[PDB]
Amino acid sequence: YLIRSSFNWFVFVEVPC
Amino acid sequence: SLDLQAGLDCCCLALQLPGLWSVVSSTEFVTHACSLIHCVHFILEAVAVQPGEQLLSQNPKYITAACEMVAEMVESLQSVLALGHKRNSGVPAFLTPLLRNIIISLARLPLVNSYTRVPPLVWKLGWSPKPGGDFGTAFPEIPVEFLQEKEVFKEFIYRINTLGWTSRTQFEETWATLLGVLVRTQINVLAVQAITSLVLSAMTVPVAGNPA
Amino acid sequence: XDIWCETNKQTGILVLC
Amino acid sequence: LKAFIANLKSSSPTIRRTAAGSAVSICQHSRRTQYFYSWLLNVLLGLLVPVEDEHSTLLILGVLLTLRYLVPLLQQVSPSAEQLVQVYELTLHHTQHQDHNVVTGALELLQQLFRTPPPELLQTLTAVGGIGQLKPCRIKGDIGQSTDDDSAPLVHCVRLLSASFLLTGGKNVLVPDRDVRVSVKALALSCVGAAVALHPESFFSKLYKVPLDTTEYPEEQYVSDILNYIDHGDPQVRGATAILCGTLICSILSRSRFHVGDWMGTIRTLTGNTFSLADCIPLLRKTLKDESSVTCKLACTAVRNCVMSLCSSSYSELGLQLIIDVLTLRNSSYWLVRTELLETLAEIDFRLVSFLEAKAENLHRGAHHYTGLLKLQERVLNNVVIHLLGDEDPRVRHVAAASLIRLVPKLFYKCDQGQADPVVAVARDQSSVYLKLLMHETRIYRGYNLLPSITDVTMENNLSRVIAAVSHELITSTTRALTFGCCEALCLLSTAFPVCIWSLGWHCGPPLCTVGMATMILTLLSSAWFPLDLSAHQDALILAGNLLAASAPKSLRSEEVWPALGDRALVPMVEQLFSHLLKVINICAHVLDDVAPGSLGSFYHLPSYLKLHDVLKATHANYKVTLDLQNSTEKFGGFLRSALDVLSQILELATLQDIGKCVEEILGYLKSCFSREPMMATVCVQQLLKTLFGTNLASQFDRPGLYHYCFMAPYTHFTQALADASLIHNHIRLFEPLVIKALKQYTTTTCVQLQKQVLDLLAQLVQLRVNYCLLDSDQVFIGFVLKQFEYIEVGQFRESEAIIPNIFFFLVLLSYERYHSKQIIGIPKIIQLCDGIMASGRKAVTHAIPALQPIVHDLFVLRGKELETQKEVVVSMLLRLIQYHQVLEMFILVLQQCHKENEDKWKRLSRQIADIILPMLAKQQMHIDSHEALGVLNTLFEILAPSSLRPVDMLLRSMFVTPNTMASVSTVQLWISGILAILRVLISQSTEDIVLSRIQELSFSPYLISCTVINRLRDGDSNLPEETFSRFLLQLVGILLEDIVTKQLKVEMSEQQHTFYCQELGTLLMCLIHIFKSGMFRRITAAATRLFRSDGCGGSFYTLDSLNLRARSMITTHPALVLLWCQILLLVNHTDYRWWAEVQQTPKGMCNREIVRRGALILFCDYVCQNLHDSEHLTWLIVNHIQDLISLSHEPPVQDFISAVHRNSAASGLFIQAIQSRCENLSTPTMLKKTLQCLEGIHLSQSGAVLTLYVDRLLCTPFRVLARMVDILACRRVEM
Amino acid sequence: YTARYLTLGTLHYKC
Amino acid sequence: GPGEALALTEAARLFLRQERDARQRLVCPAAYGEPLQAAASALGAAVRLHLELGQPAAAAALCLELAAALRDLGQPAAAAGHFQRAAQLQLPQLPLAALQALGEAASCQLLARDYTGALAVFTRMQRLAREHGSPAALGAFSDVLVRCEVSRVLLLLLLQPPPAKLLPEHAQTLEKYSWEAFDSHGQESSGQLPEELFLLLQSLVMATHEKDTEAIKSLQVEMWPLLTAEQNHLLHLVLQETISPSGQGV
Repeated sequence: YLIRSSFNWFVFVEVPC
Repeated sequence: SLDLQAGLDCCCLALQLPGLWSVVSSTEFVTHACSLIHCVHFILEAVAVQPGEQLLSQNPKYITAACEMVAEMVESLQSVLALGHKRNSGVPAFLTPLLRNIIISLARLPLVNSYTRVPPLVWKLGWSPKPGGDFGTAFPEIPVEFLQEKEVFKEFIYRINTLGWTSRTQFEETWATLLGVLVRTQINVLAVQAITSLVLSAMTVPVAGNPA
Repeated sequence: XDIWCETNKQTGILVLC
Repeated sequence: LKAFIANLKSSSPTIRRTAAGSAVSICQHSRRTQYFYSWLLNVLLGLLVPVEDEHSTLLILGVLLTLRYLVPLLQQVSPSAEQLVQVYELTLHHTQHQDHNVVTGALELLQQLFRTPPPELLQTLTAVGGIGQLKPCRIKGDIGQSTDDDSAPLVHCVRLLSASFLLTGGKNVLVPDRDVRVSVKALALSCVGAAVALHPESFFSKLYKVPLDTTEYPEEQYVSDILNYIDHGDPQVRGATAILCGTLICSILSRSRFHVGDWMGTIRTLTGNTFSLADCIPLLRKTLKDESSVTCKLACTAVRNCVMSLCSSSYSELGLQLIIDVLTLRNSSYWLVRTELLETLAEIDFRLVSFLEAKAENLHRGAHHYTGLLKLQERVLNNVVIHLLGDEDPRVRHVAAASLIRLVPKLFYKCDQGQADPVVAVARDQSSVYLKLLMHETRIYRGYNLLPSITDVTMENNLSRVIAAVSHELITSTTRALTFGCCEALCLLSTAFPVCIWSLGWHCGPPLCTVGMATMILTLLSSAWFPLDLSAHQDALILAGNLLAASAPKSLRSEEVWPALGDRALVPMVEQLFSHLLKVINICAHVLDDVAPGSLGSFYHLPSYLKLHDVLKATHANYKVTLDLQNSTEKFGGFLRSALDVLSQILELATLQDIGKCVEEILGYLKSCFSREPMMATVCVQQLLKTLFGTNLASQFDRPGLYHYCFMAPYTHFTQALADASLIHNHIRLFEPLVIKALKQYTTTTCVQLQKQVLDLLAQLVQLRVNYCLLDSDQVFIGFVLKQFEYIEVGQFRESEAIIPNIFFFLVLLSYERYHSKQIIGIPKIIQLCDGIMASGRKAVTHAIPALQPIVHDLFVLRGKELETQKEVVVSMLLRLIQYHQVLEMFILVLQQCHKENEDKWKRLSRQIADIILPMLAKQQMHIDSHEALGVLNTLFEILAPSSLRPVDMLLRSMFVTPNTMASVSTVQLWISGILAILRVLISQSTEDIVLSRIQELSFSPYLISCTVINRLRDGDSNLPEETFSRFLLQLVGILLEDIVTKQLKVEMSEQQHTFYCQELGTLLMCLIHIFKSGMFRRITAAATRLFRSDGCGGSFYTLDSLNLRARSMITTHPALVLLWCQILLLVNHTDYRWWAEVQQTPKGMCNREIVRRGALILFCDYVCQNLHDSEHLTWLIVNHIQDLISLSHEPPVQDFISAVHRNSAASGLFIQAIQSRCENLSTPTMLKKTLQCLEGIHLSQSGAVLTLYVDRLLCTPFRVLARMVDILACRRVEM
Repeated sequence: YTARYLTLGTLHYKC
Repeated sequence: GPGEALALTEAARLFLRQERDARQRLVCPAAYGEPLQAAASALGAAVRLHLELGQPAAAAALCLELAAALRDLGQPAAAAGHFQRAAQLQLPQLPLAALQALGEAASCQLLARDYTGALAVFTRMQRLAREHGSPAALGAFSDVLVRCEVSRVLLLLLLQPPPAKLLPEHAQTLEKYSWEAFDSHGQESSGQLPEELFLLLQSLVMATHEKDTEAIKSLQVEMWPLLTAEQNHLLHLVLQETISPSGQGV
């Protein structure tokens, strides 16, 4: 999936699926 | 919204450049100039004017329609296209400066400019000369006896300040017109302000006398 | 006009109790 | 009368006008008004009735004019139908006269005959053979005759008017204006409109009944060619043609019950007319754009007549098109066009407009492909109604303020807690009247309220938005006119929606009950110009007093100035208003005394108040030299009245340390103001006594939806009610001159409102313990009041209805103890006055009942053998009037008081009342043809001792009765009302086996109201017990349905009668639902289930299919009653798709059809949840109604149906297959959301099927919030 | 032209 | 006192009509604003006078008249300042009037391209509307909350504040339109907004999380009928800053 980046509220990052 | 902006940015910029202007300001392009006027009026009403409201408070009939549409749009610059005015609240602020600049530039086309310079109150007073030129739309300049009417003179001043002048000939004709009002204190004050605005309009840098 | 006038009778006085 | 009839032959039009007016006026103010109208009508027709004799043209004009002034007084011995048809026939004769001044007088008379038809003439002119059952002439063929049997007289009348004045007989030709003058053409077009209002099919006639010669006339001409007068040169003729269109559109939509295609199809087969109802709308549209303002005013009146019926019809888009096209008239130069637009817009229901706007797509685009919405409510509210509060004409501002008040109840807004959509908003409106329950059960000034008000949230929200908008325009006001119009609007809003009741609507924030914008209104009355407009100023004072009164029960305490104010932020506002009031009342005191200006009321040193003195001095100077004594708009009196009223209001917040330094100054002002406004000055003296004596408030303090509104809330309120059915003063000498002035004024005046107030003052003075025998020196005033009864009894005292209750309250007080020198009056004498006014006078409900109400409240609540004797005499007076519901309310009181004092007296009196009431009900002698009266009777039957009703025989013998006739609505309503009153007793105070055994032992027949009995009673020609009872109720349903559907809307019944039929049917159907749904009436339920399946025993009884044909006709007009019928059909297991596919509009607009469509599906879902052992109705809902189930999935019964589908594998499979065959209509954001909320719980054995639907159809959308929800649900199904 | 009424008789008008 | 104040309102409106003739009715190129300078000095003395007379609502009326004039005359930054001075003078006594004035200041900051300033005025309004108008609001304050919600979400999608400037109120507002966890649907509506507008805002806030520009372009044409023209300008700026970011010099 995507998840929210922790360093910026508007940035999202992928996690393995 | 990016596509309305792309088409209207192109129309705005193409009419600002003298080499593109002189193509559309020509007899060969009359049907193209009429399309620009029809399309801009149509886009403006489709965005700004709700059903049951109005925008304000021989030659083919499309030519006469173009003159009326540009005259109504040049009137709308006080009201519907005045940025942040109480009647602009139906137009999104990104369309307003484009539509202003386009309308001022379309009103300078030879096709419509003579018609658009006439204060609408003089048609109501019943003036009706036979036009004659390249397009069948070249009216005379307004008789100075109408410019003794305070409202007709304010409405004339609005149109000459808004459109500017398209040639040395037109500057000299509006100069001769305004001098003819000096030869009541209120029309002297209006003519002193109008002649000041006219001569100062020569000081505009890239192209003198073109407000757009 | 009134009946006190018209029958020549004096009007009353108010007092508590 | 003979002295004025003699002048009807005069050459002078003026002498004839004086004679005609004087003659009818003398009759109108006589004692025997109906006898003198009949005598005058004898004389007037006597002057012309030998019609073969040539009469004087002057006399014809004088008599036609006198009849024209008389016919509005006949609208209601008495005038007969035969005499009234002679007026009509004589009018038709004089339209063919040579002199067209007589034709004008006859058409003007005919216009009053159709504008205000006398009821016997109205029945005659609309009936199918109604009269037959008892320069030169232009008519060139057979137009029928007035006496024909094949058609109603109005068909002939419209032909005559058309052929005389409008149509030549040749198609599309207008009659020349030299052949008939345009004044006569306008009168003739408007007489046709007034006839079409009564009988629409008169418009569809071929002009000639037998053709003219086919050589000169090759095509037949229709009457509908009069719509060619829309293009005529004269403005009044064009406008009269637009008025004809509006009346024609409205009347077709009322005479057809919005079933236009059926009604038009019948008329097209009878006449051959290709004409359409839609053909009128472009004629209204072109005439709103007329060059003449008079034509434009008339086209606006035409839209006001038809816009709402268009919006309710299958032509509802043309309704929106007309609302759009009138908005341009806001910019009109003519003030009468502006006010007609404001009156037009005030008729519109914006809930219905919001429904229509939501269904519209292409209509939002107009002629020019517009982007965005119509926003009609926002444009009407802001750009017309609130915009015209700024109008320079005060007449337009006044109309705009009134139109705004009519709009607040009709506004719709999204996200409201009471109504999530406009179909729910229209449904709750339509249910609110017909499903109203049958129920019943030191004075503070206006604008105060101590009890918790239980307000409607939707109305508080609508009011909040309106007050915010009008307050914004008041803040940003750049013009004096807009400031004035916003103050008038807020003042009137604060009257129509009182601030102390609607405190959340009036909440701007300041006290965190409310004070709204009080500081904003107080800024105006300190400003230099606003006080000098007396109208805007009196509106500011009234609004300021109302806003400061509405704080009270949260601003009251228990500092040294204004001690009762605990909210000390309000004390500046109150001191500002109070000192202002004393200054402006002192200005009036100076102006009324003529004393030149030169301490709180002192103003001689303030320039703003000296300007106000000179405005008021000028307004009073014009009054001194004029005599318009009825004029209510006189601005000095109006201003002074409002000042004294607002002072009287603010004195509820005052106590003796506020007023004690100040009272002698206020009484000095009131002494000067008293001669100009005696009544409001007396009210101020009463409040000023309540402040001195500690008797005022300052000294005497300490989610819903369609299932809910159409069924569940009415039902729950009804079932709960049936369950409950089984259970320092030295200052007094300052007031003496003003009290003596009030006493004197009572003995000189004829103003009953002054006299009523002086009695209220004396009643308050005896309660405040003033010595009456020193105030009334020798019983002079009481002697004068007793002398007034002689004139009141004989009917010589004009407005005595207003004075009676205050005299009886004053006499009742003055009787107490043996106080003062002697007892002034006794209860025995008060009983003799009351039996005097009861004996032989005018109507009880205005005279004897208002006299009883004080005496009954004293002797049974507040006041021993002499007393008990007088109480028994009052009960014998009440039993003489028991037919009136106001004395049943007095019987509820005496029963509630004897139930507490002595149970054996309560049992005896309850038997005595029931033994009188039940015979009266059996004979229709009770005045119960009203919702309030039926509710009072229902309450009396709960308050009677239950031993009074114990053997049900007397109830049954009073219920199982026929009326003397069914030819009149009043008789049918009284009869059904008595049955509904008794049926409620049987189903709440008795049990099925008690009632059914007593029915069998009394041998009642089901044939008591068979169709043969009903049919003869409509002409006026006077075996189980469960089957007997069920037939009786199921026959009454058919009677009510027939009378609601068939009876013509204004001809045969009043508007009050039409709603009471619907309320009777709502009450009846709610009883049948309690019988079949409670389980407490199991034998009656089984019998009704058998009866609904039967043939009519041949022709003897109404069948289910005949009851359904009437109920199906009600869909377009009474959707709340049709939904109760749907509920009964499911309770008797009638599940035939010949009903359900019609009401649910099953595939193979009108708002009332949508209410029934949704309500029917919801009710059917509530049924199948109780029938899950049956597969067919589960499958049928899914296969045919999947979209509607998903749209309605928030309604509790449809939610339960969807949860039942989730528990069944095959049903969940059909649900997925049905979504898969409609997913293209589900693709809209709100519908896809609802679809996925349904699919989330789908059965475990269908997980591959629903997953296949997700990836194939639902996963690929621009709506990212929904594509994420599909992804999550799809992942859960692979995990499953 | 000829008319007929109930309370009035049968009457004639000059076309 | 009140007569002197009245005369100053008329004497200010004289210069202000004179300015409107030169600027708006004649469109004079030589119209340097000597009458506007005289009108602003005249009302400066009159506001001082109404506040010494202790009647803030009558001073706020002058501030609204001058603010409206400066907006019409093409100076929205000067208008936004005078609208906030009117709001501050109204707020202790007339909360709805103050919200109306702050709404016009926010429109003026948007005309002046001062989007971070507009964002802060909408947050002040949404606080004051909950504080005086209440979790359901009364109908007049509810229409203000609905404006502030939609405007703040589009302003936050335009500006995208760092964690240092994502205030608790901004984070709390945005999370209603966002997902907390990988299997969350996103939150359900509290009934503040129409369901269709709420679903389109959630879709927009989610399309900017997953960088779906084709979805943002589709949602822009779909939301056009539902928004005010001011909000359609905000949503245009979100799609414009998405495709052609500011601050790169290109």
